[PDB]
Amino acid sequence: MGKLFGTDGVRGIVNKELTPELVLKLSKAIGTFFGKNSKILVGRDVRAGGDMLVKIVEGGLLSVGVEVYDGGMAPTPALQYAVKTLGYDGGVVITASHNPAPYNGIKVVDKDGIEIRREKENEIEDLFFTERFNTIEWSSLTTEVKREDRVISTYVNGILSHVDIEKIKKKNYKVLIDPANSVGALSTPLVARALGCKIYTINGNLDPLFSARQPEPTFDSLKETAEVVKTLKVDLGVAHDGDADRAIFIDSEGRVQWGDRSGTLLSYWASVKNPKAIKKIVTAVSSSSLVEEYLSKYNIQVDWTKVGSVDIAHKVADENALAGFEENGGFMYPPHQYVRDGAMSFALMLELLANENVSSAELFDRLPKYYLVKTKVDLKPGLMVEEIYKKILEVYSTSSVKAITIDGVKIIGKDFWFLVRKSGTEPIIRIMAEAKDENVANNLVNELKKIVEGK
Repeated sequence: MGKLFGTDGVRGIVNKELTPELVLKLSKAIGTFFGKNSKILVGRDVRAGGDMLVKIVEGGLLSVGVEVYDGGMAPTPALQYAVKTLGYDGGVVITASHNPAPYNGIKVVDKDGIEIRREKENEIEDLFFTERFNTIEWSSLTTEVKREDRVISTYVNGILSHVDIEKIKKKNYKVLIDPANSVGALSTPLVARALGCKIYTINGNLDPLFSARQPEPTFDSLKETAEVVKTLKVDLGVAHDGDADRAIFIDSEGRVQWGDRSGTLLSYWASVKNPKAIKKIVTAVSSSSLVEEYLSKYNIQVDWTKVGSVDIAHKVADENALAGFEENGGFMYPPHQYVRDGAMSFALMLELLANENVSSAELFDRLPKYYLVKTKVDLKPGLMVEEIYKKILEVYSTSSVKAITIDGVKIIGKDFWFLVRKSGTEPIIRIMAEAKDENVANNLVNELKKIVEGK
């Protein structure tokens, strides 16, 4: 996805592109990177190459003198939380995030609990290619991998430590949880149980085949669970992705809400819990401007940024922000941790919902309503994306609106906004735009499509 590393680690179809041989090499590199005698926690989500890959990684880390720990299956926020507060020097999670079932990959989390910074991906990448590995002598190759049984338990308690457990327990909520046949079923339901809810889970059994739906929660994949949400009259529903670092909700009406709608509501509650903290949150240009509208009437500035969760986690930390979030679910609550944490989100939601004494459906309605229209258009050869940018910019900019070119080109105007961004995976430019008036949005997309087409 680069030389190795993509947007969220190294990944590929298991036993084909992501082969045991590659992971074995990537492991000597990661191990050499952390150093001899470093304590590294290894965990995994539910995916297809699960066991095979954990054995390869462990074998790889021993060859380079790492003191290896096995944390079994768990949400990534959970594994990360473990390395963050349990003393580890870092960790490596076997996961392909949201990718379809045949994928799997390697995420590497640094000393702080967040995935390694990019400059570090390069160090590992260099080590991998130059093969400079701290391979150790036979006589010091005498260690067994140890077991780590505190990750889930430590995680849940950590999460529970930030919400009024009794207040919520009192509301005795009726919730539905869609862990997508994965690792999220080992913890979100546990947090629900502590907040005393009646719990219904769809796809709560572990199945690396993801038969019921794609692991990535989208209006399309949630289509059917949104149904059962309604048919079961639940007060709130929550869906996760493969390693549960994401959380998109479904209210009492049985309608799914997008990551930035709930990120905004959650970004709000975070200020209520910390008047002392710098009213200010971070979010990617992929997020609806609706966030500014709503957080504005609370003095919470929204710091726009590039697309990418790892980066956000760092920016939130680096600027001691209130919180951070992506439009795709995944919200960062600093007091807990800087990374996206689905269960953490589900818990905060039940709090916010509990203290407002309003239904999920109503709660969400308190937000600005915008209509989204998106599209993909191929990048014609002999046409540079920098030229498209230059154009739409000098045609849509105006002292009326405001432009953000930290990643592609985002334009924000009264009751409408858009983002034209170059894909890094496909030779395509994504065009998304929404407005309080569905027609000015559709129209917007059309105009943009033209310009992107080099007219």
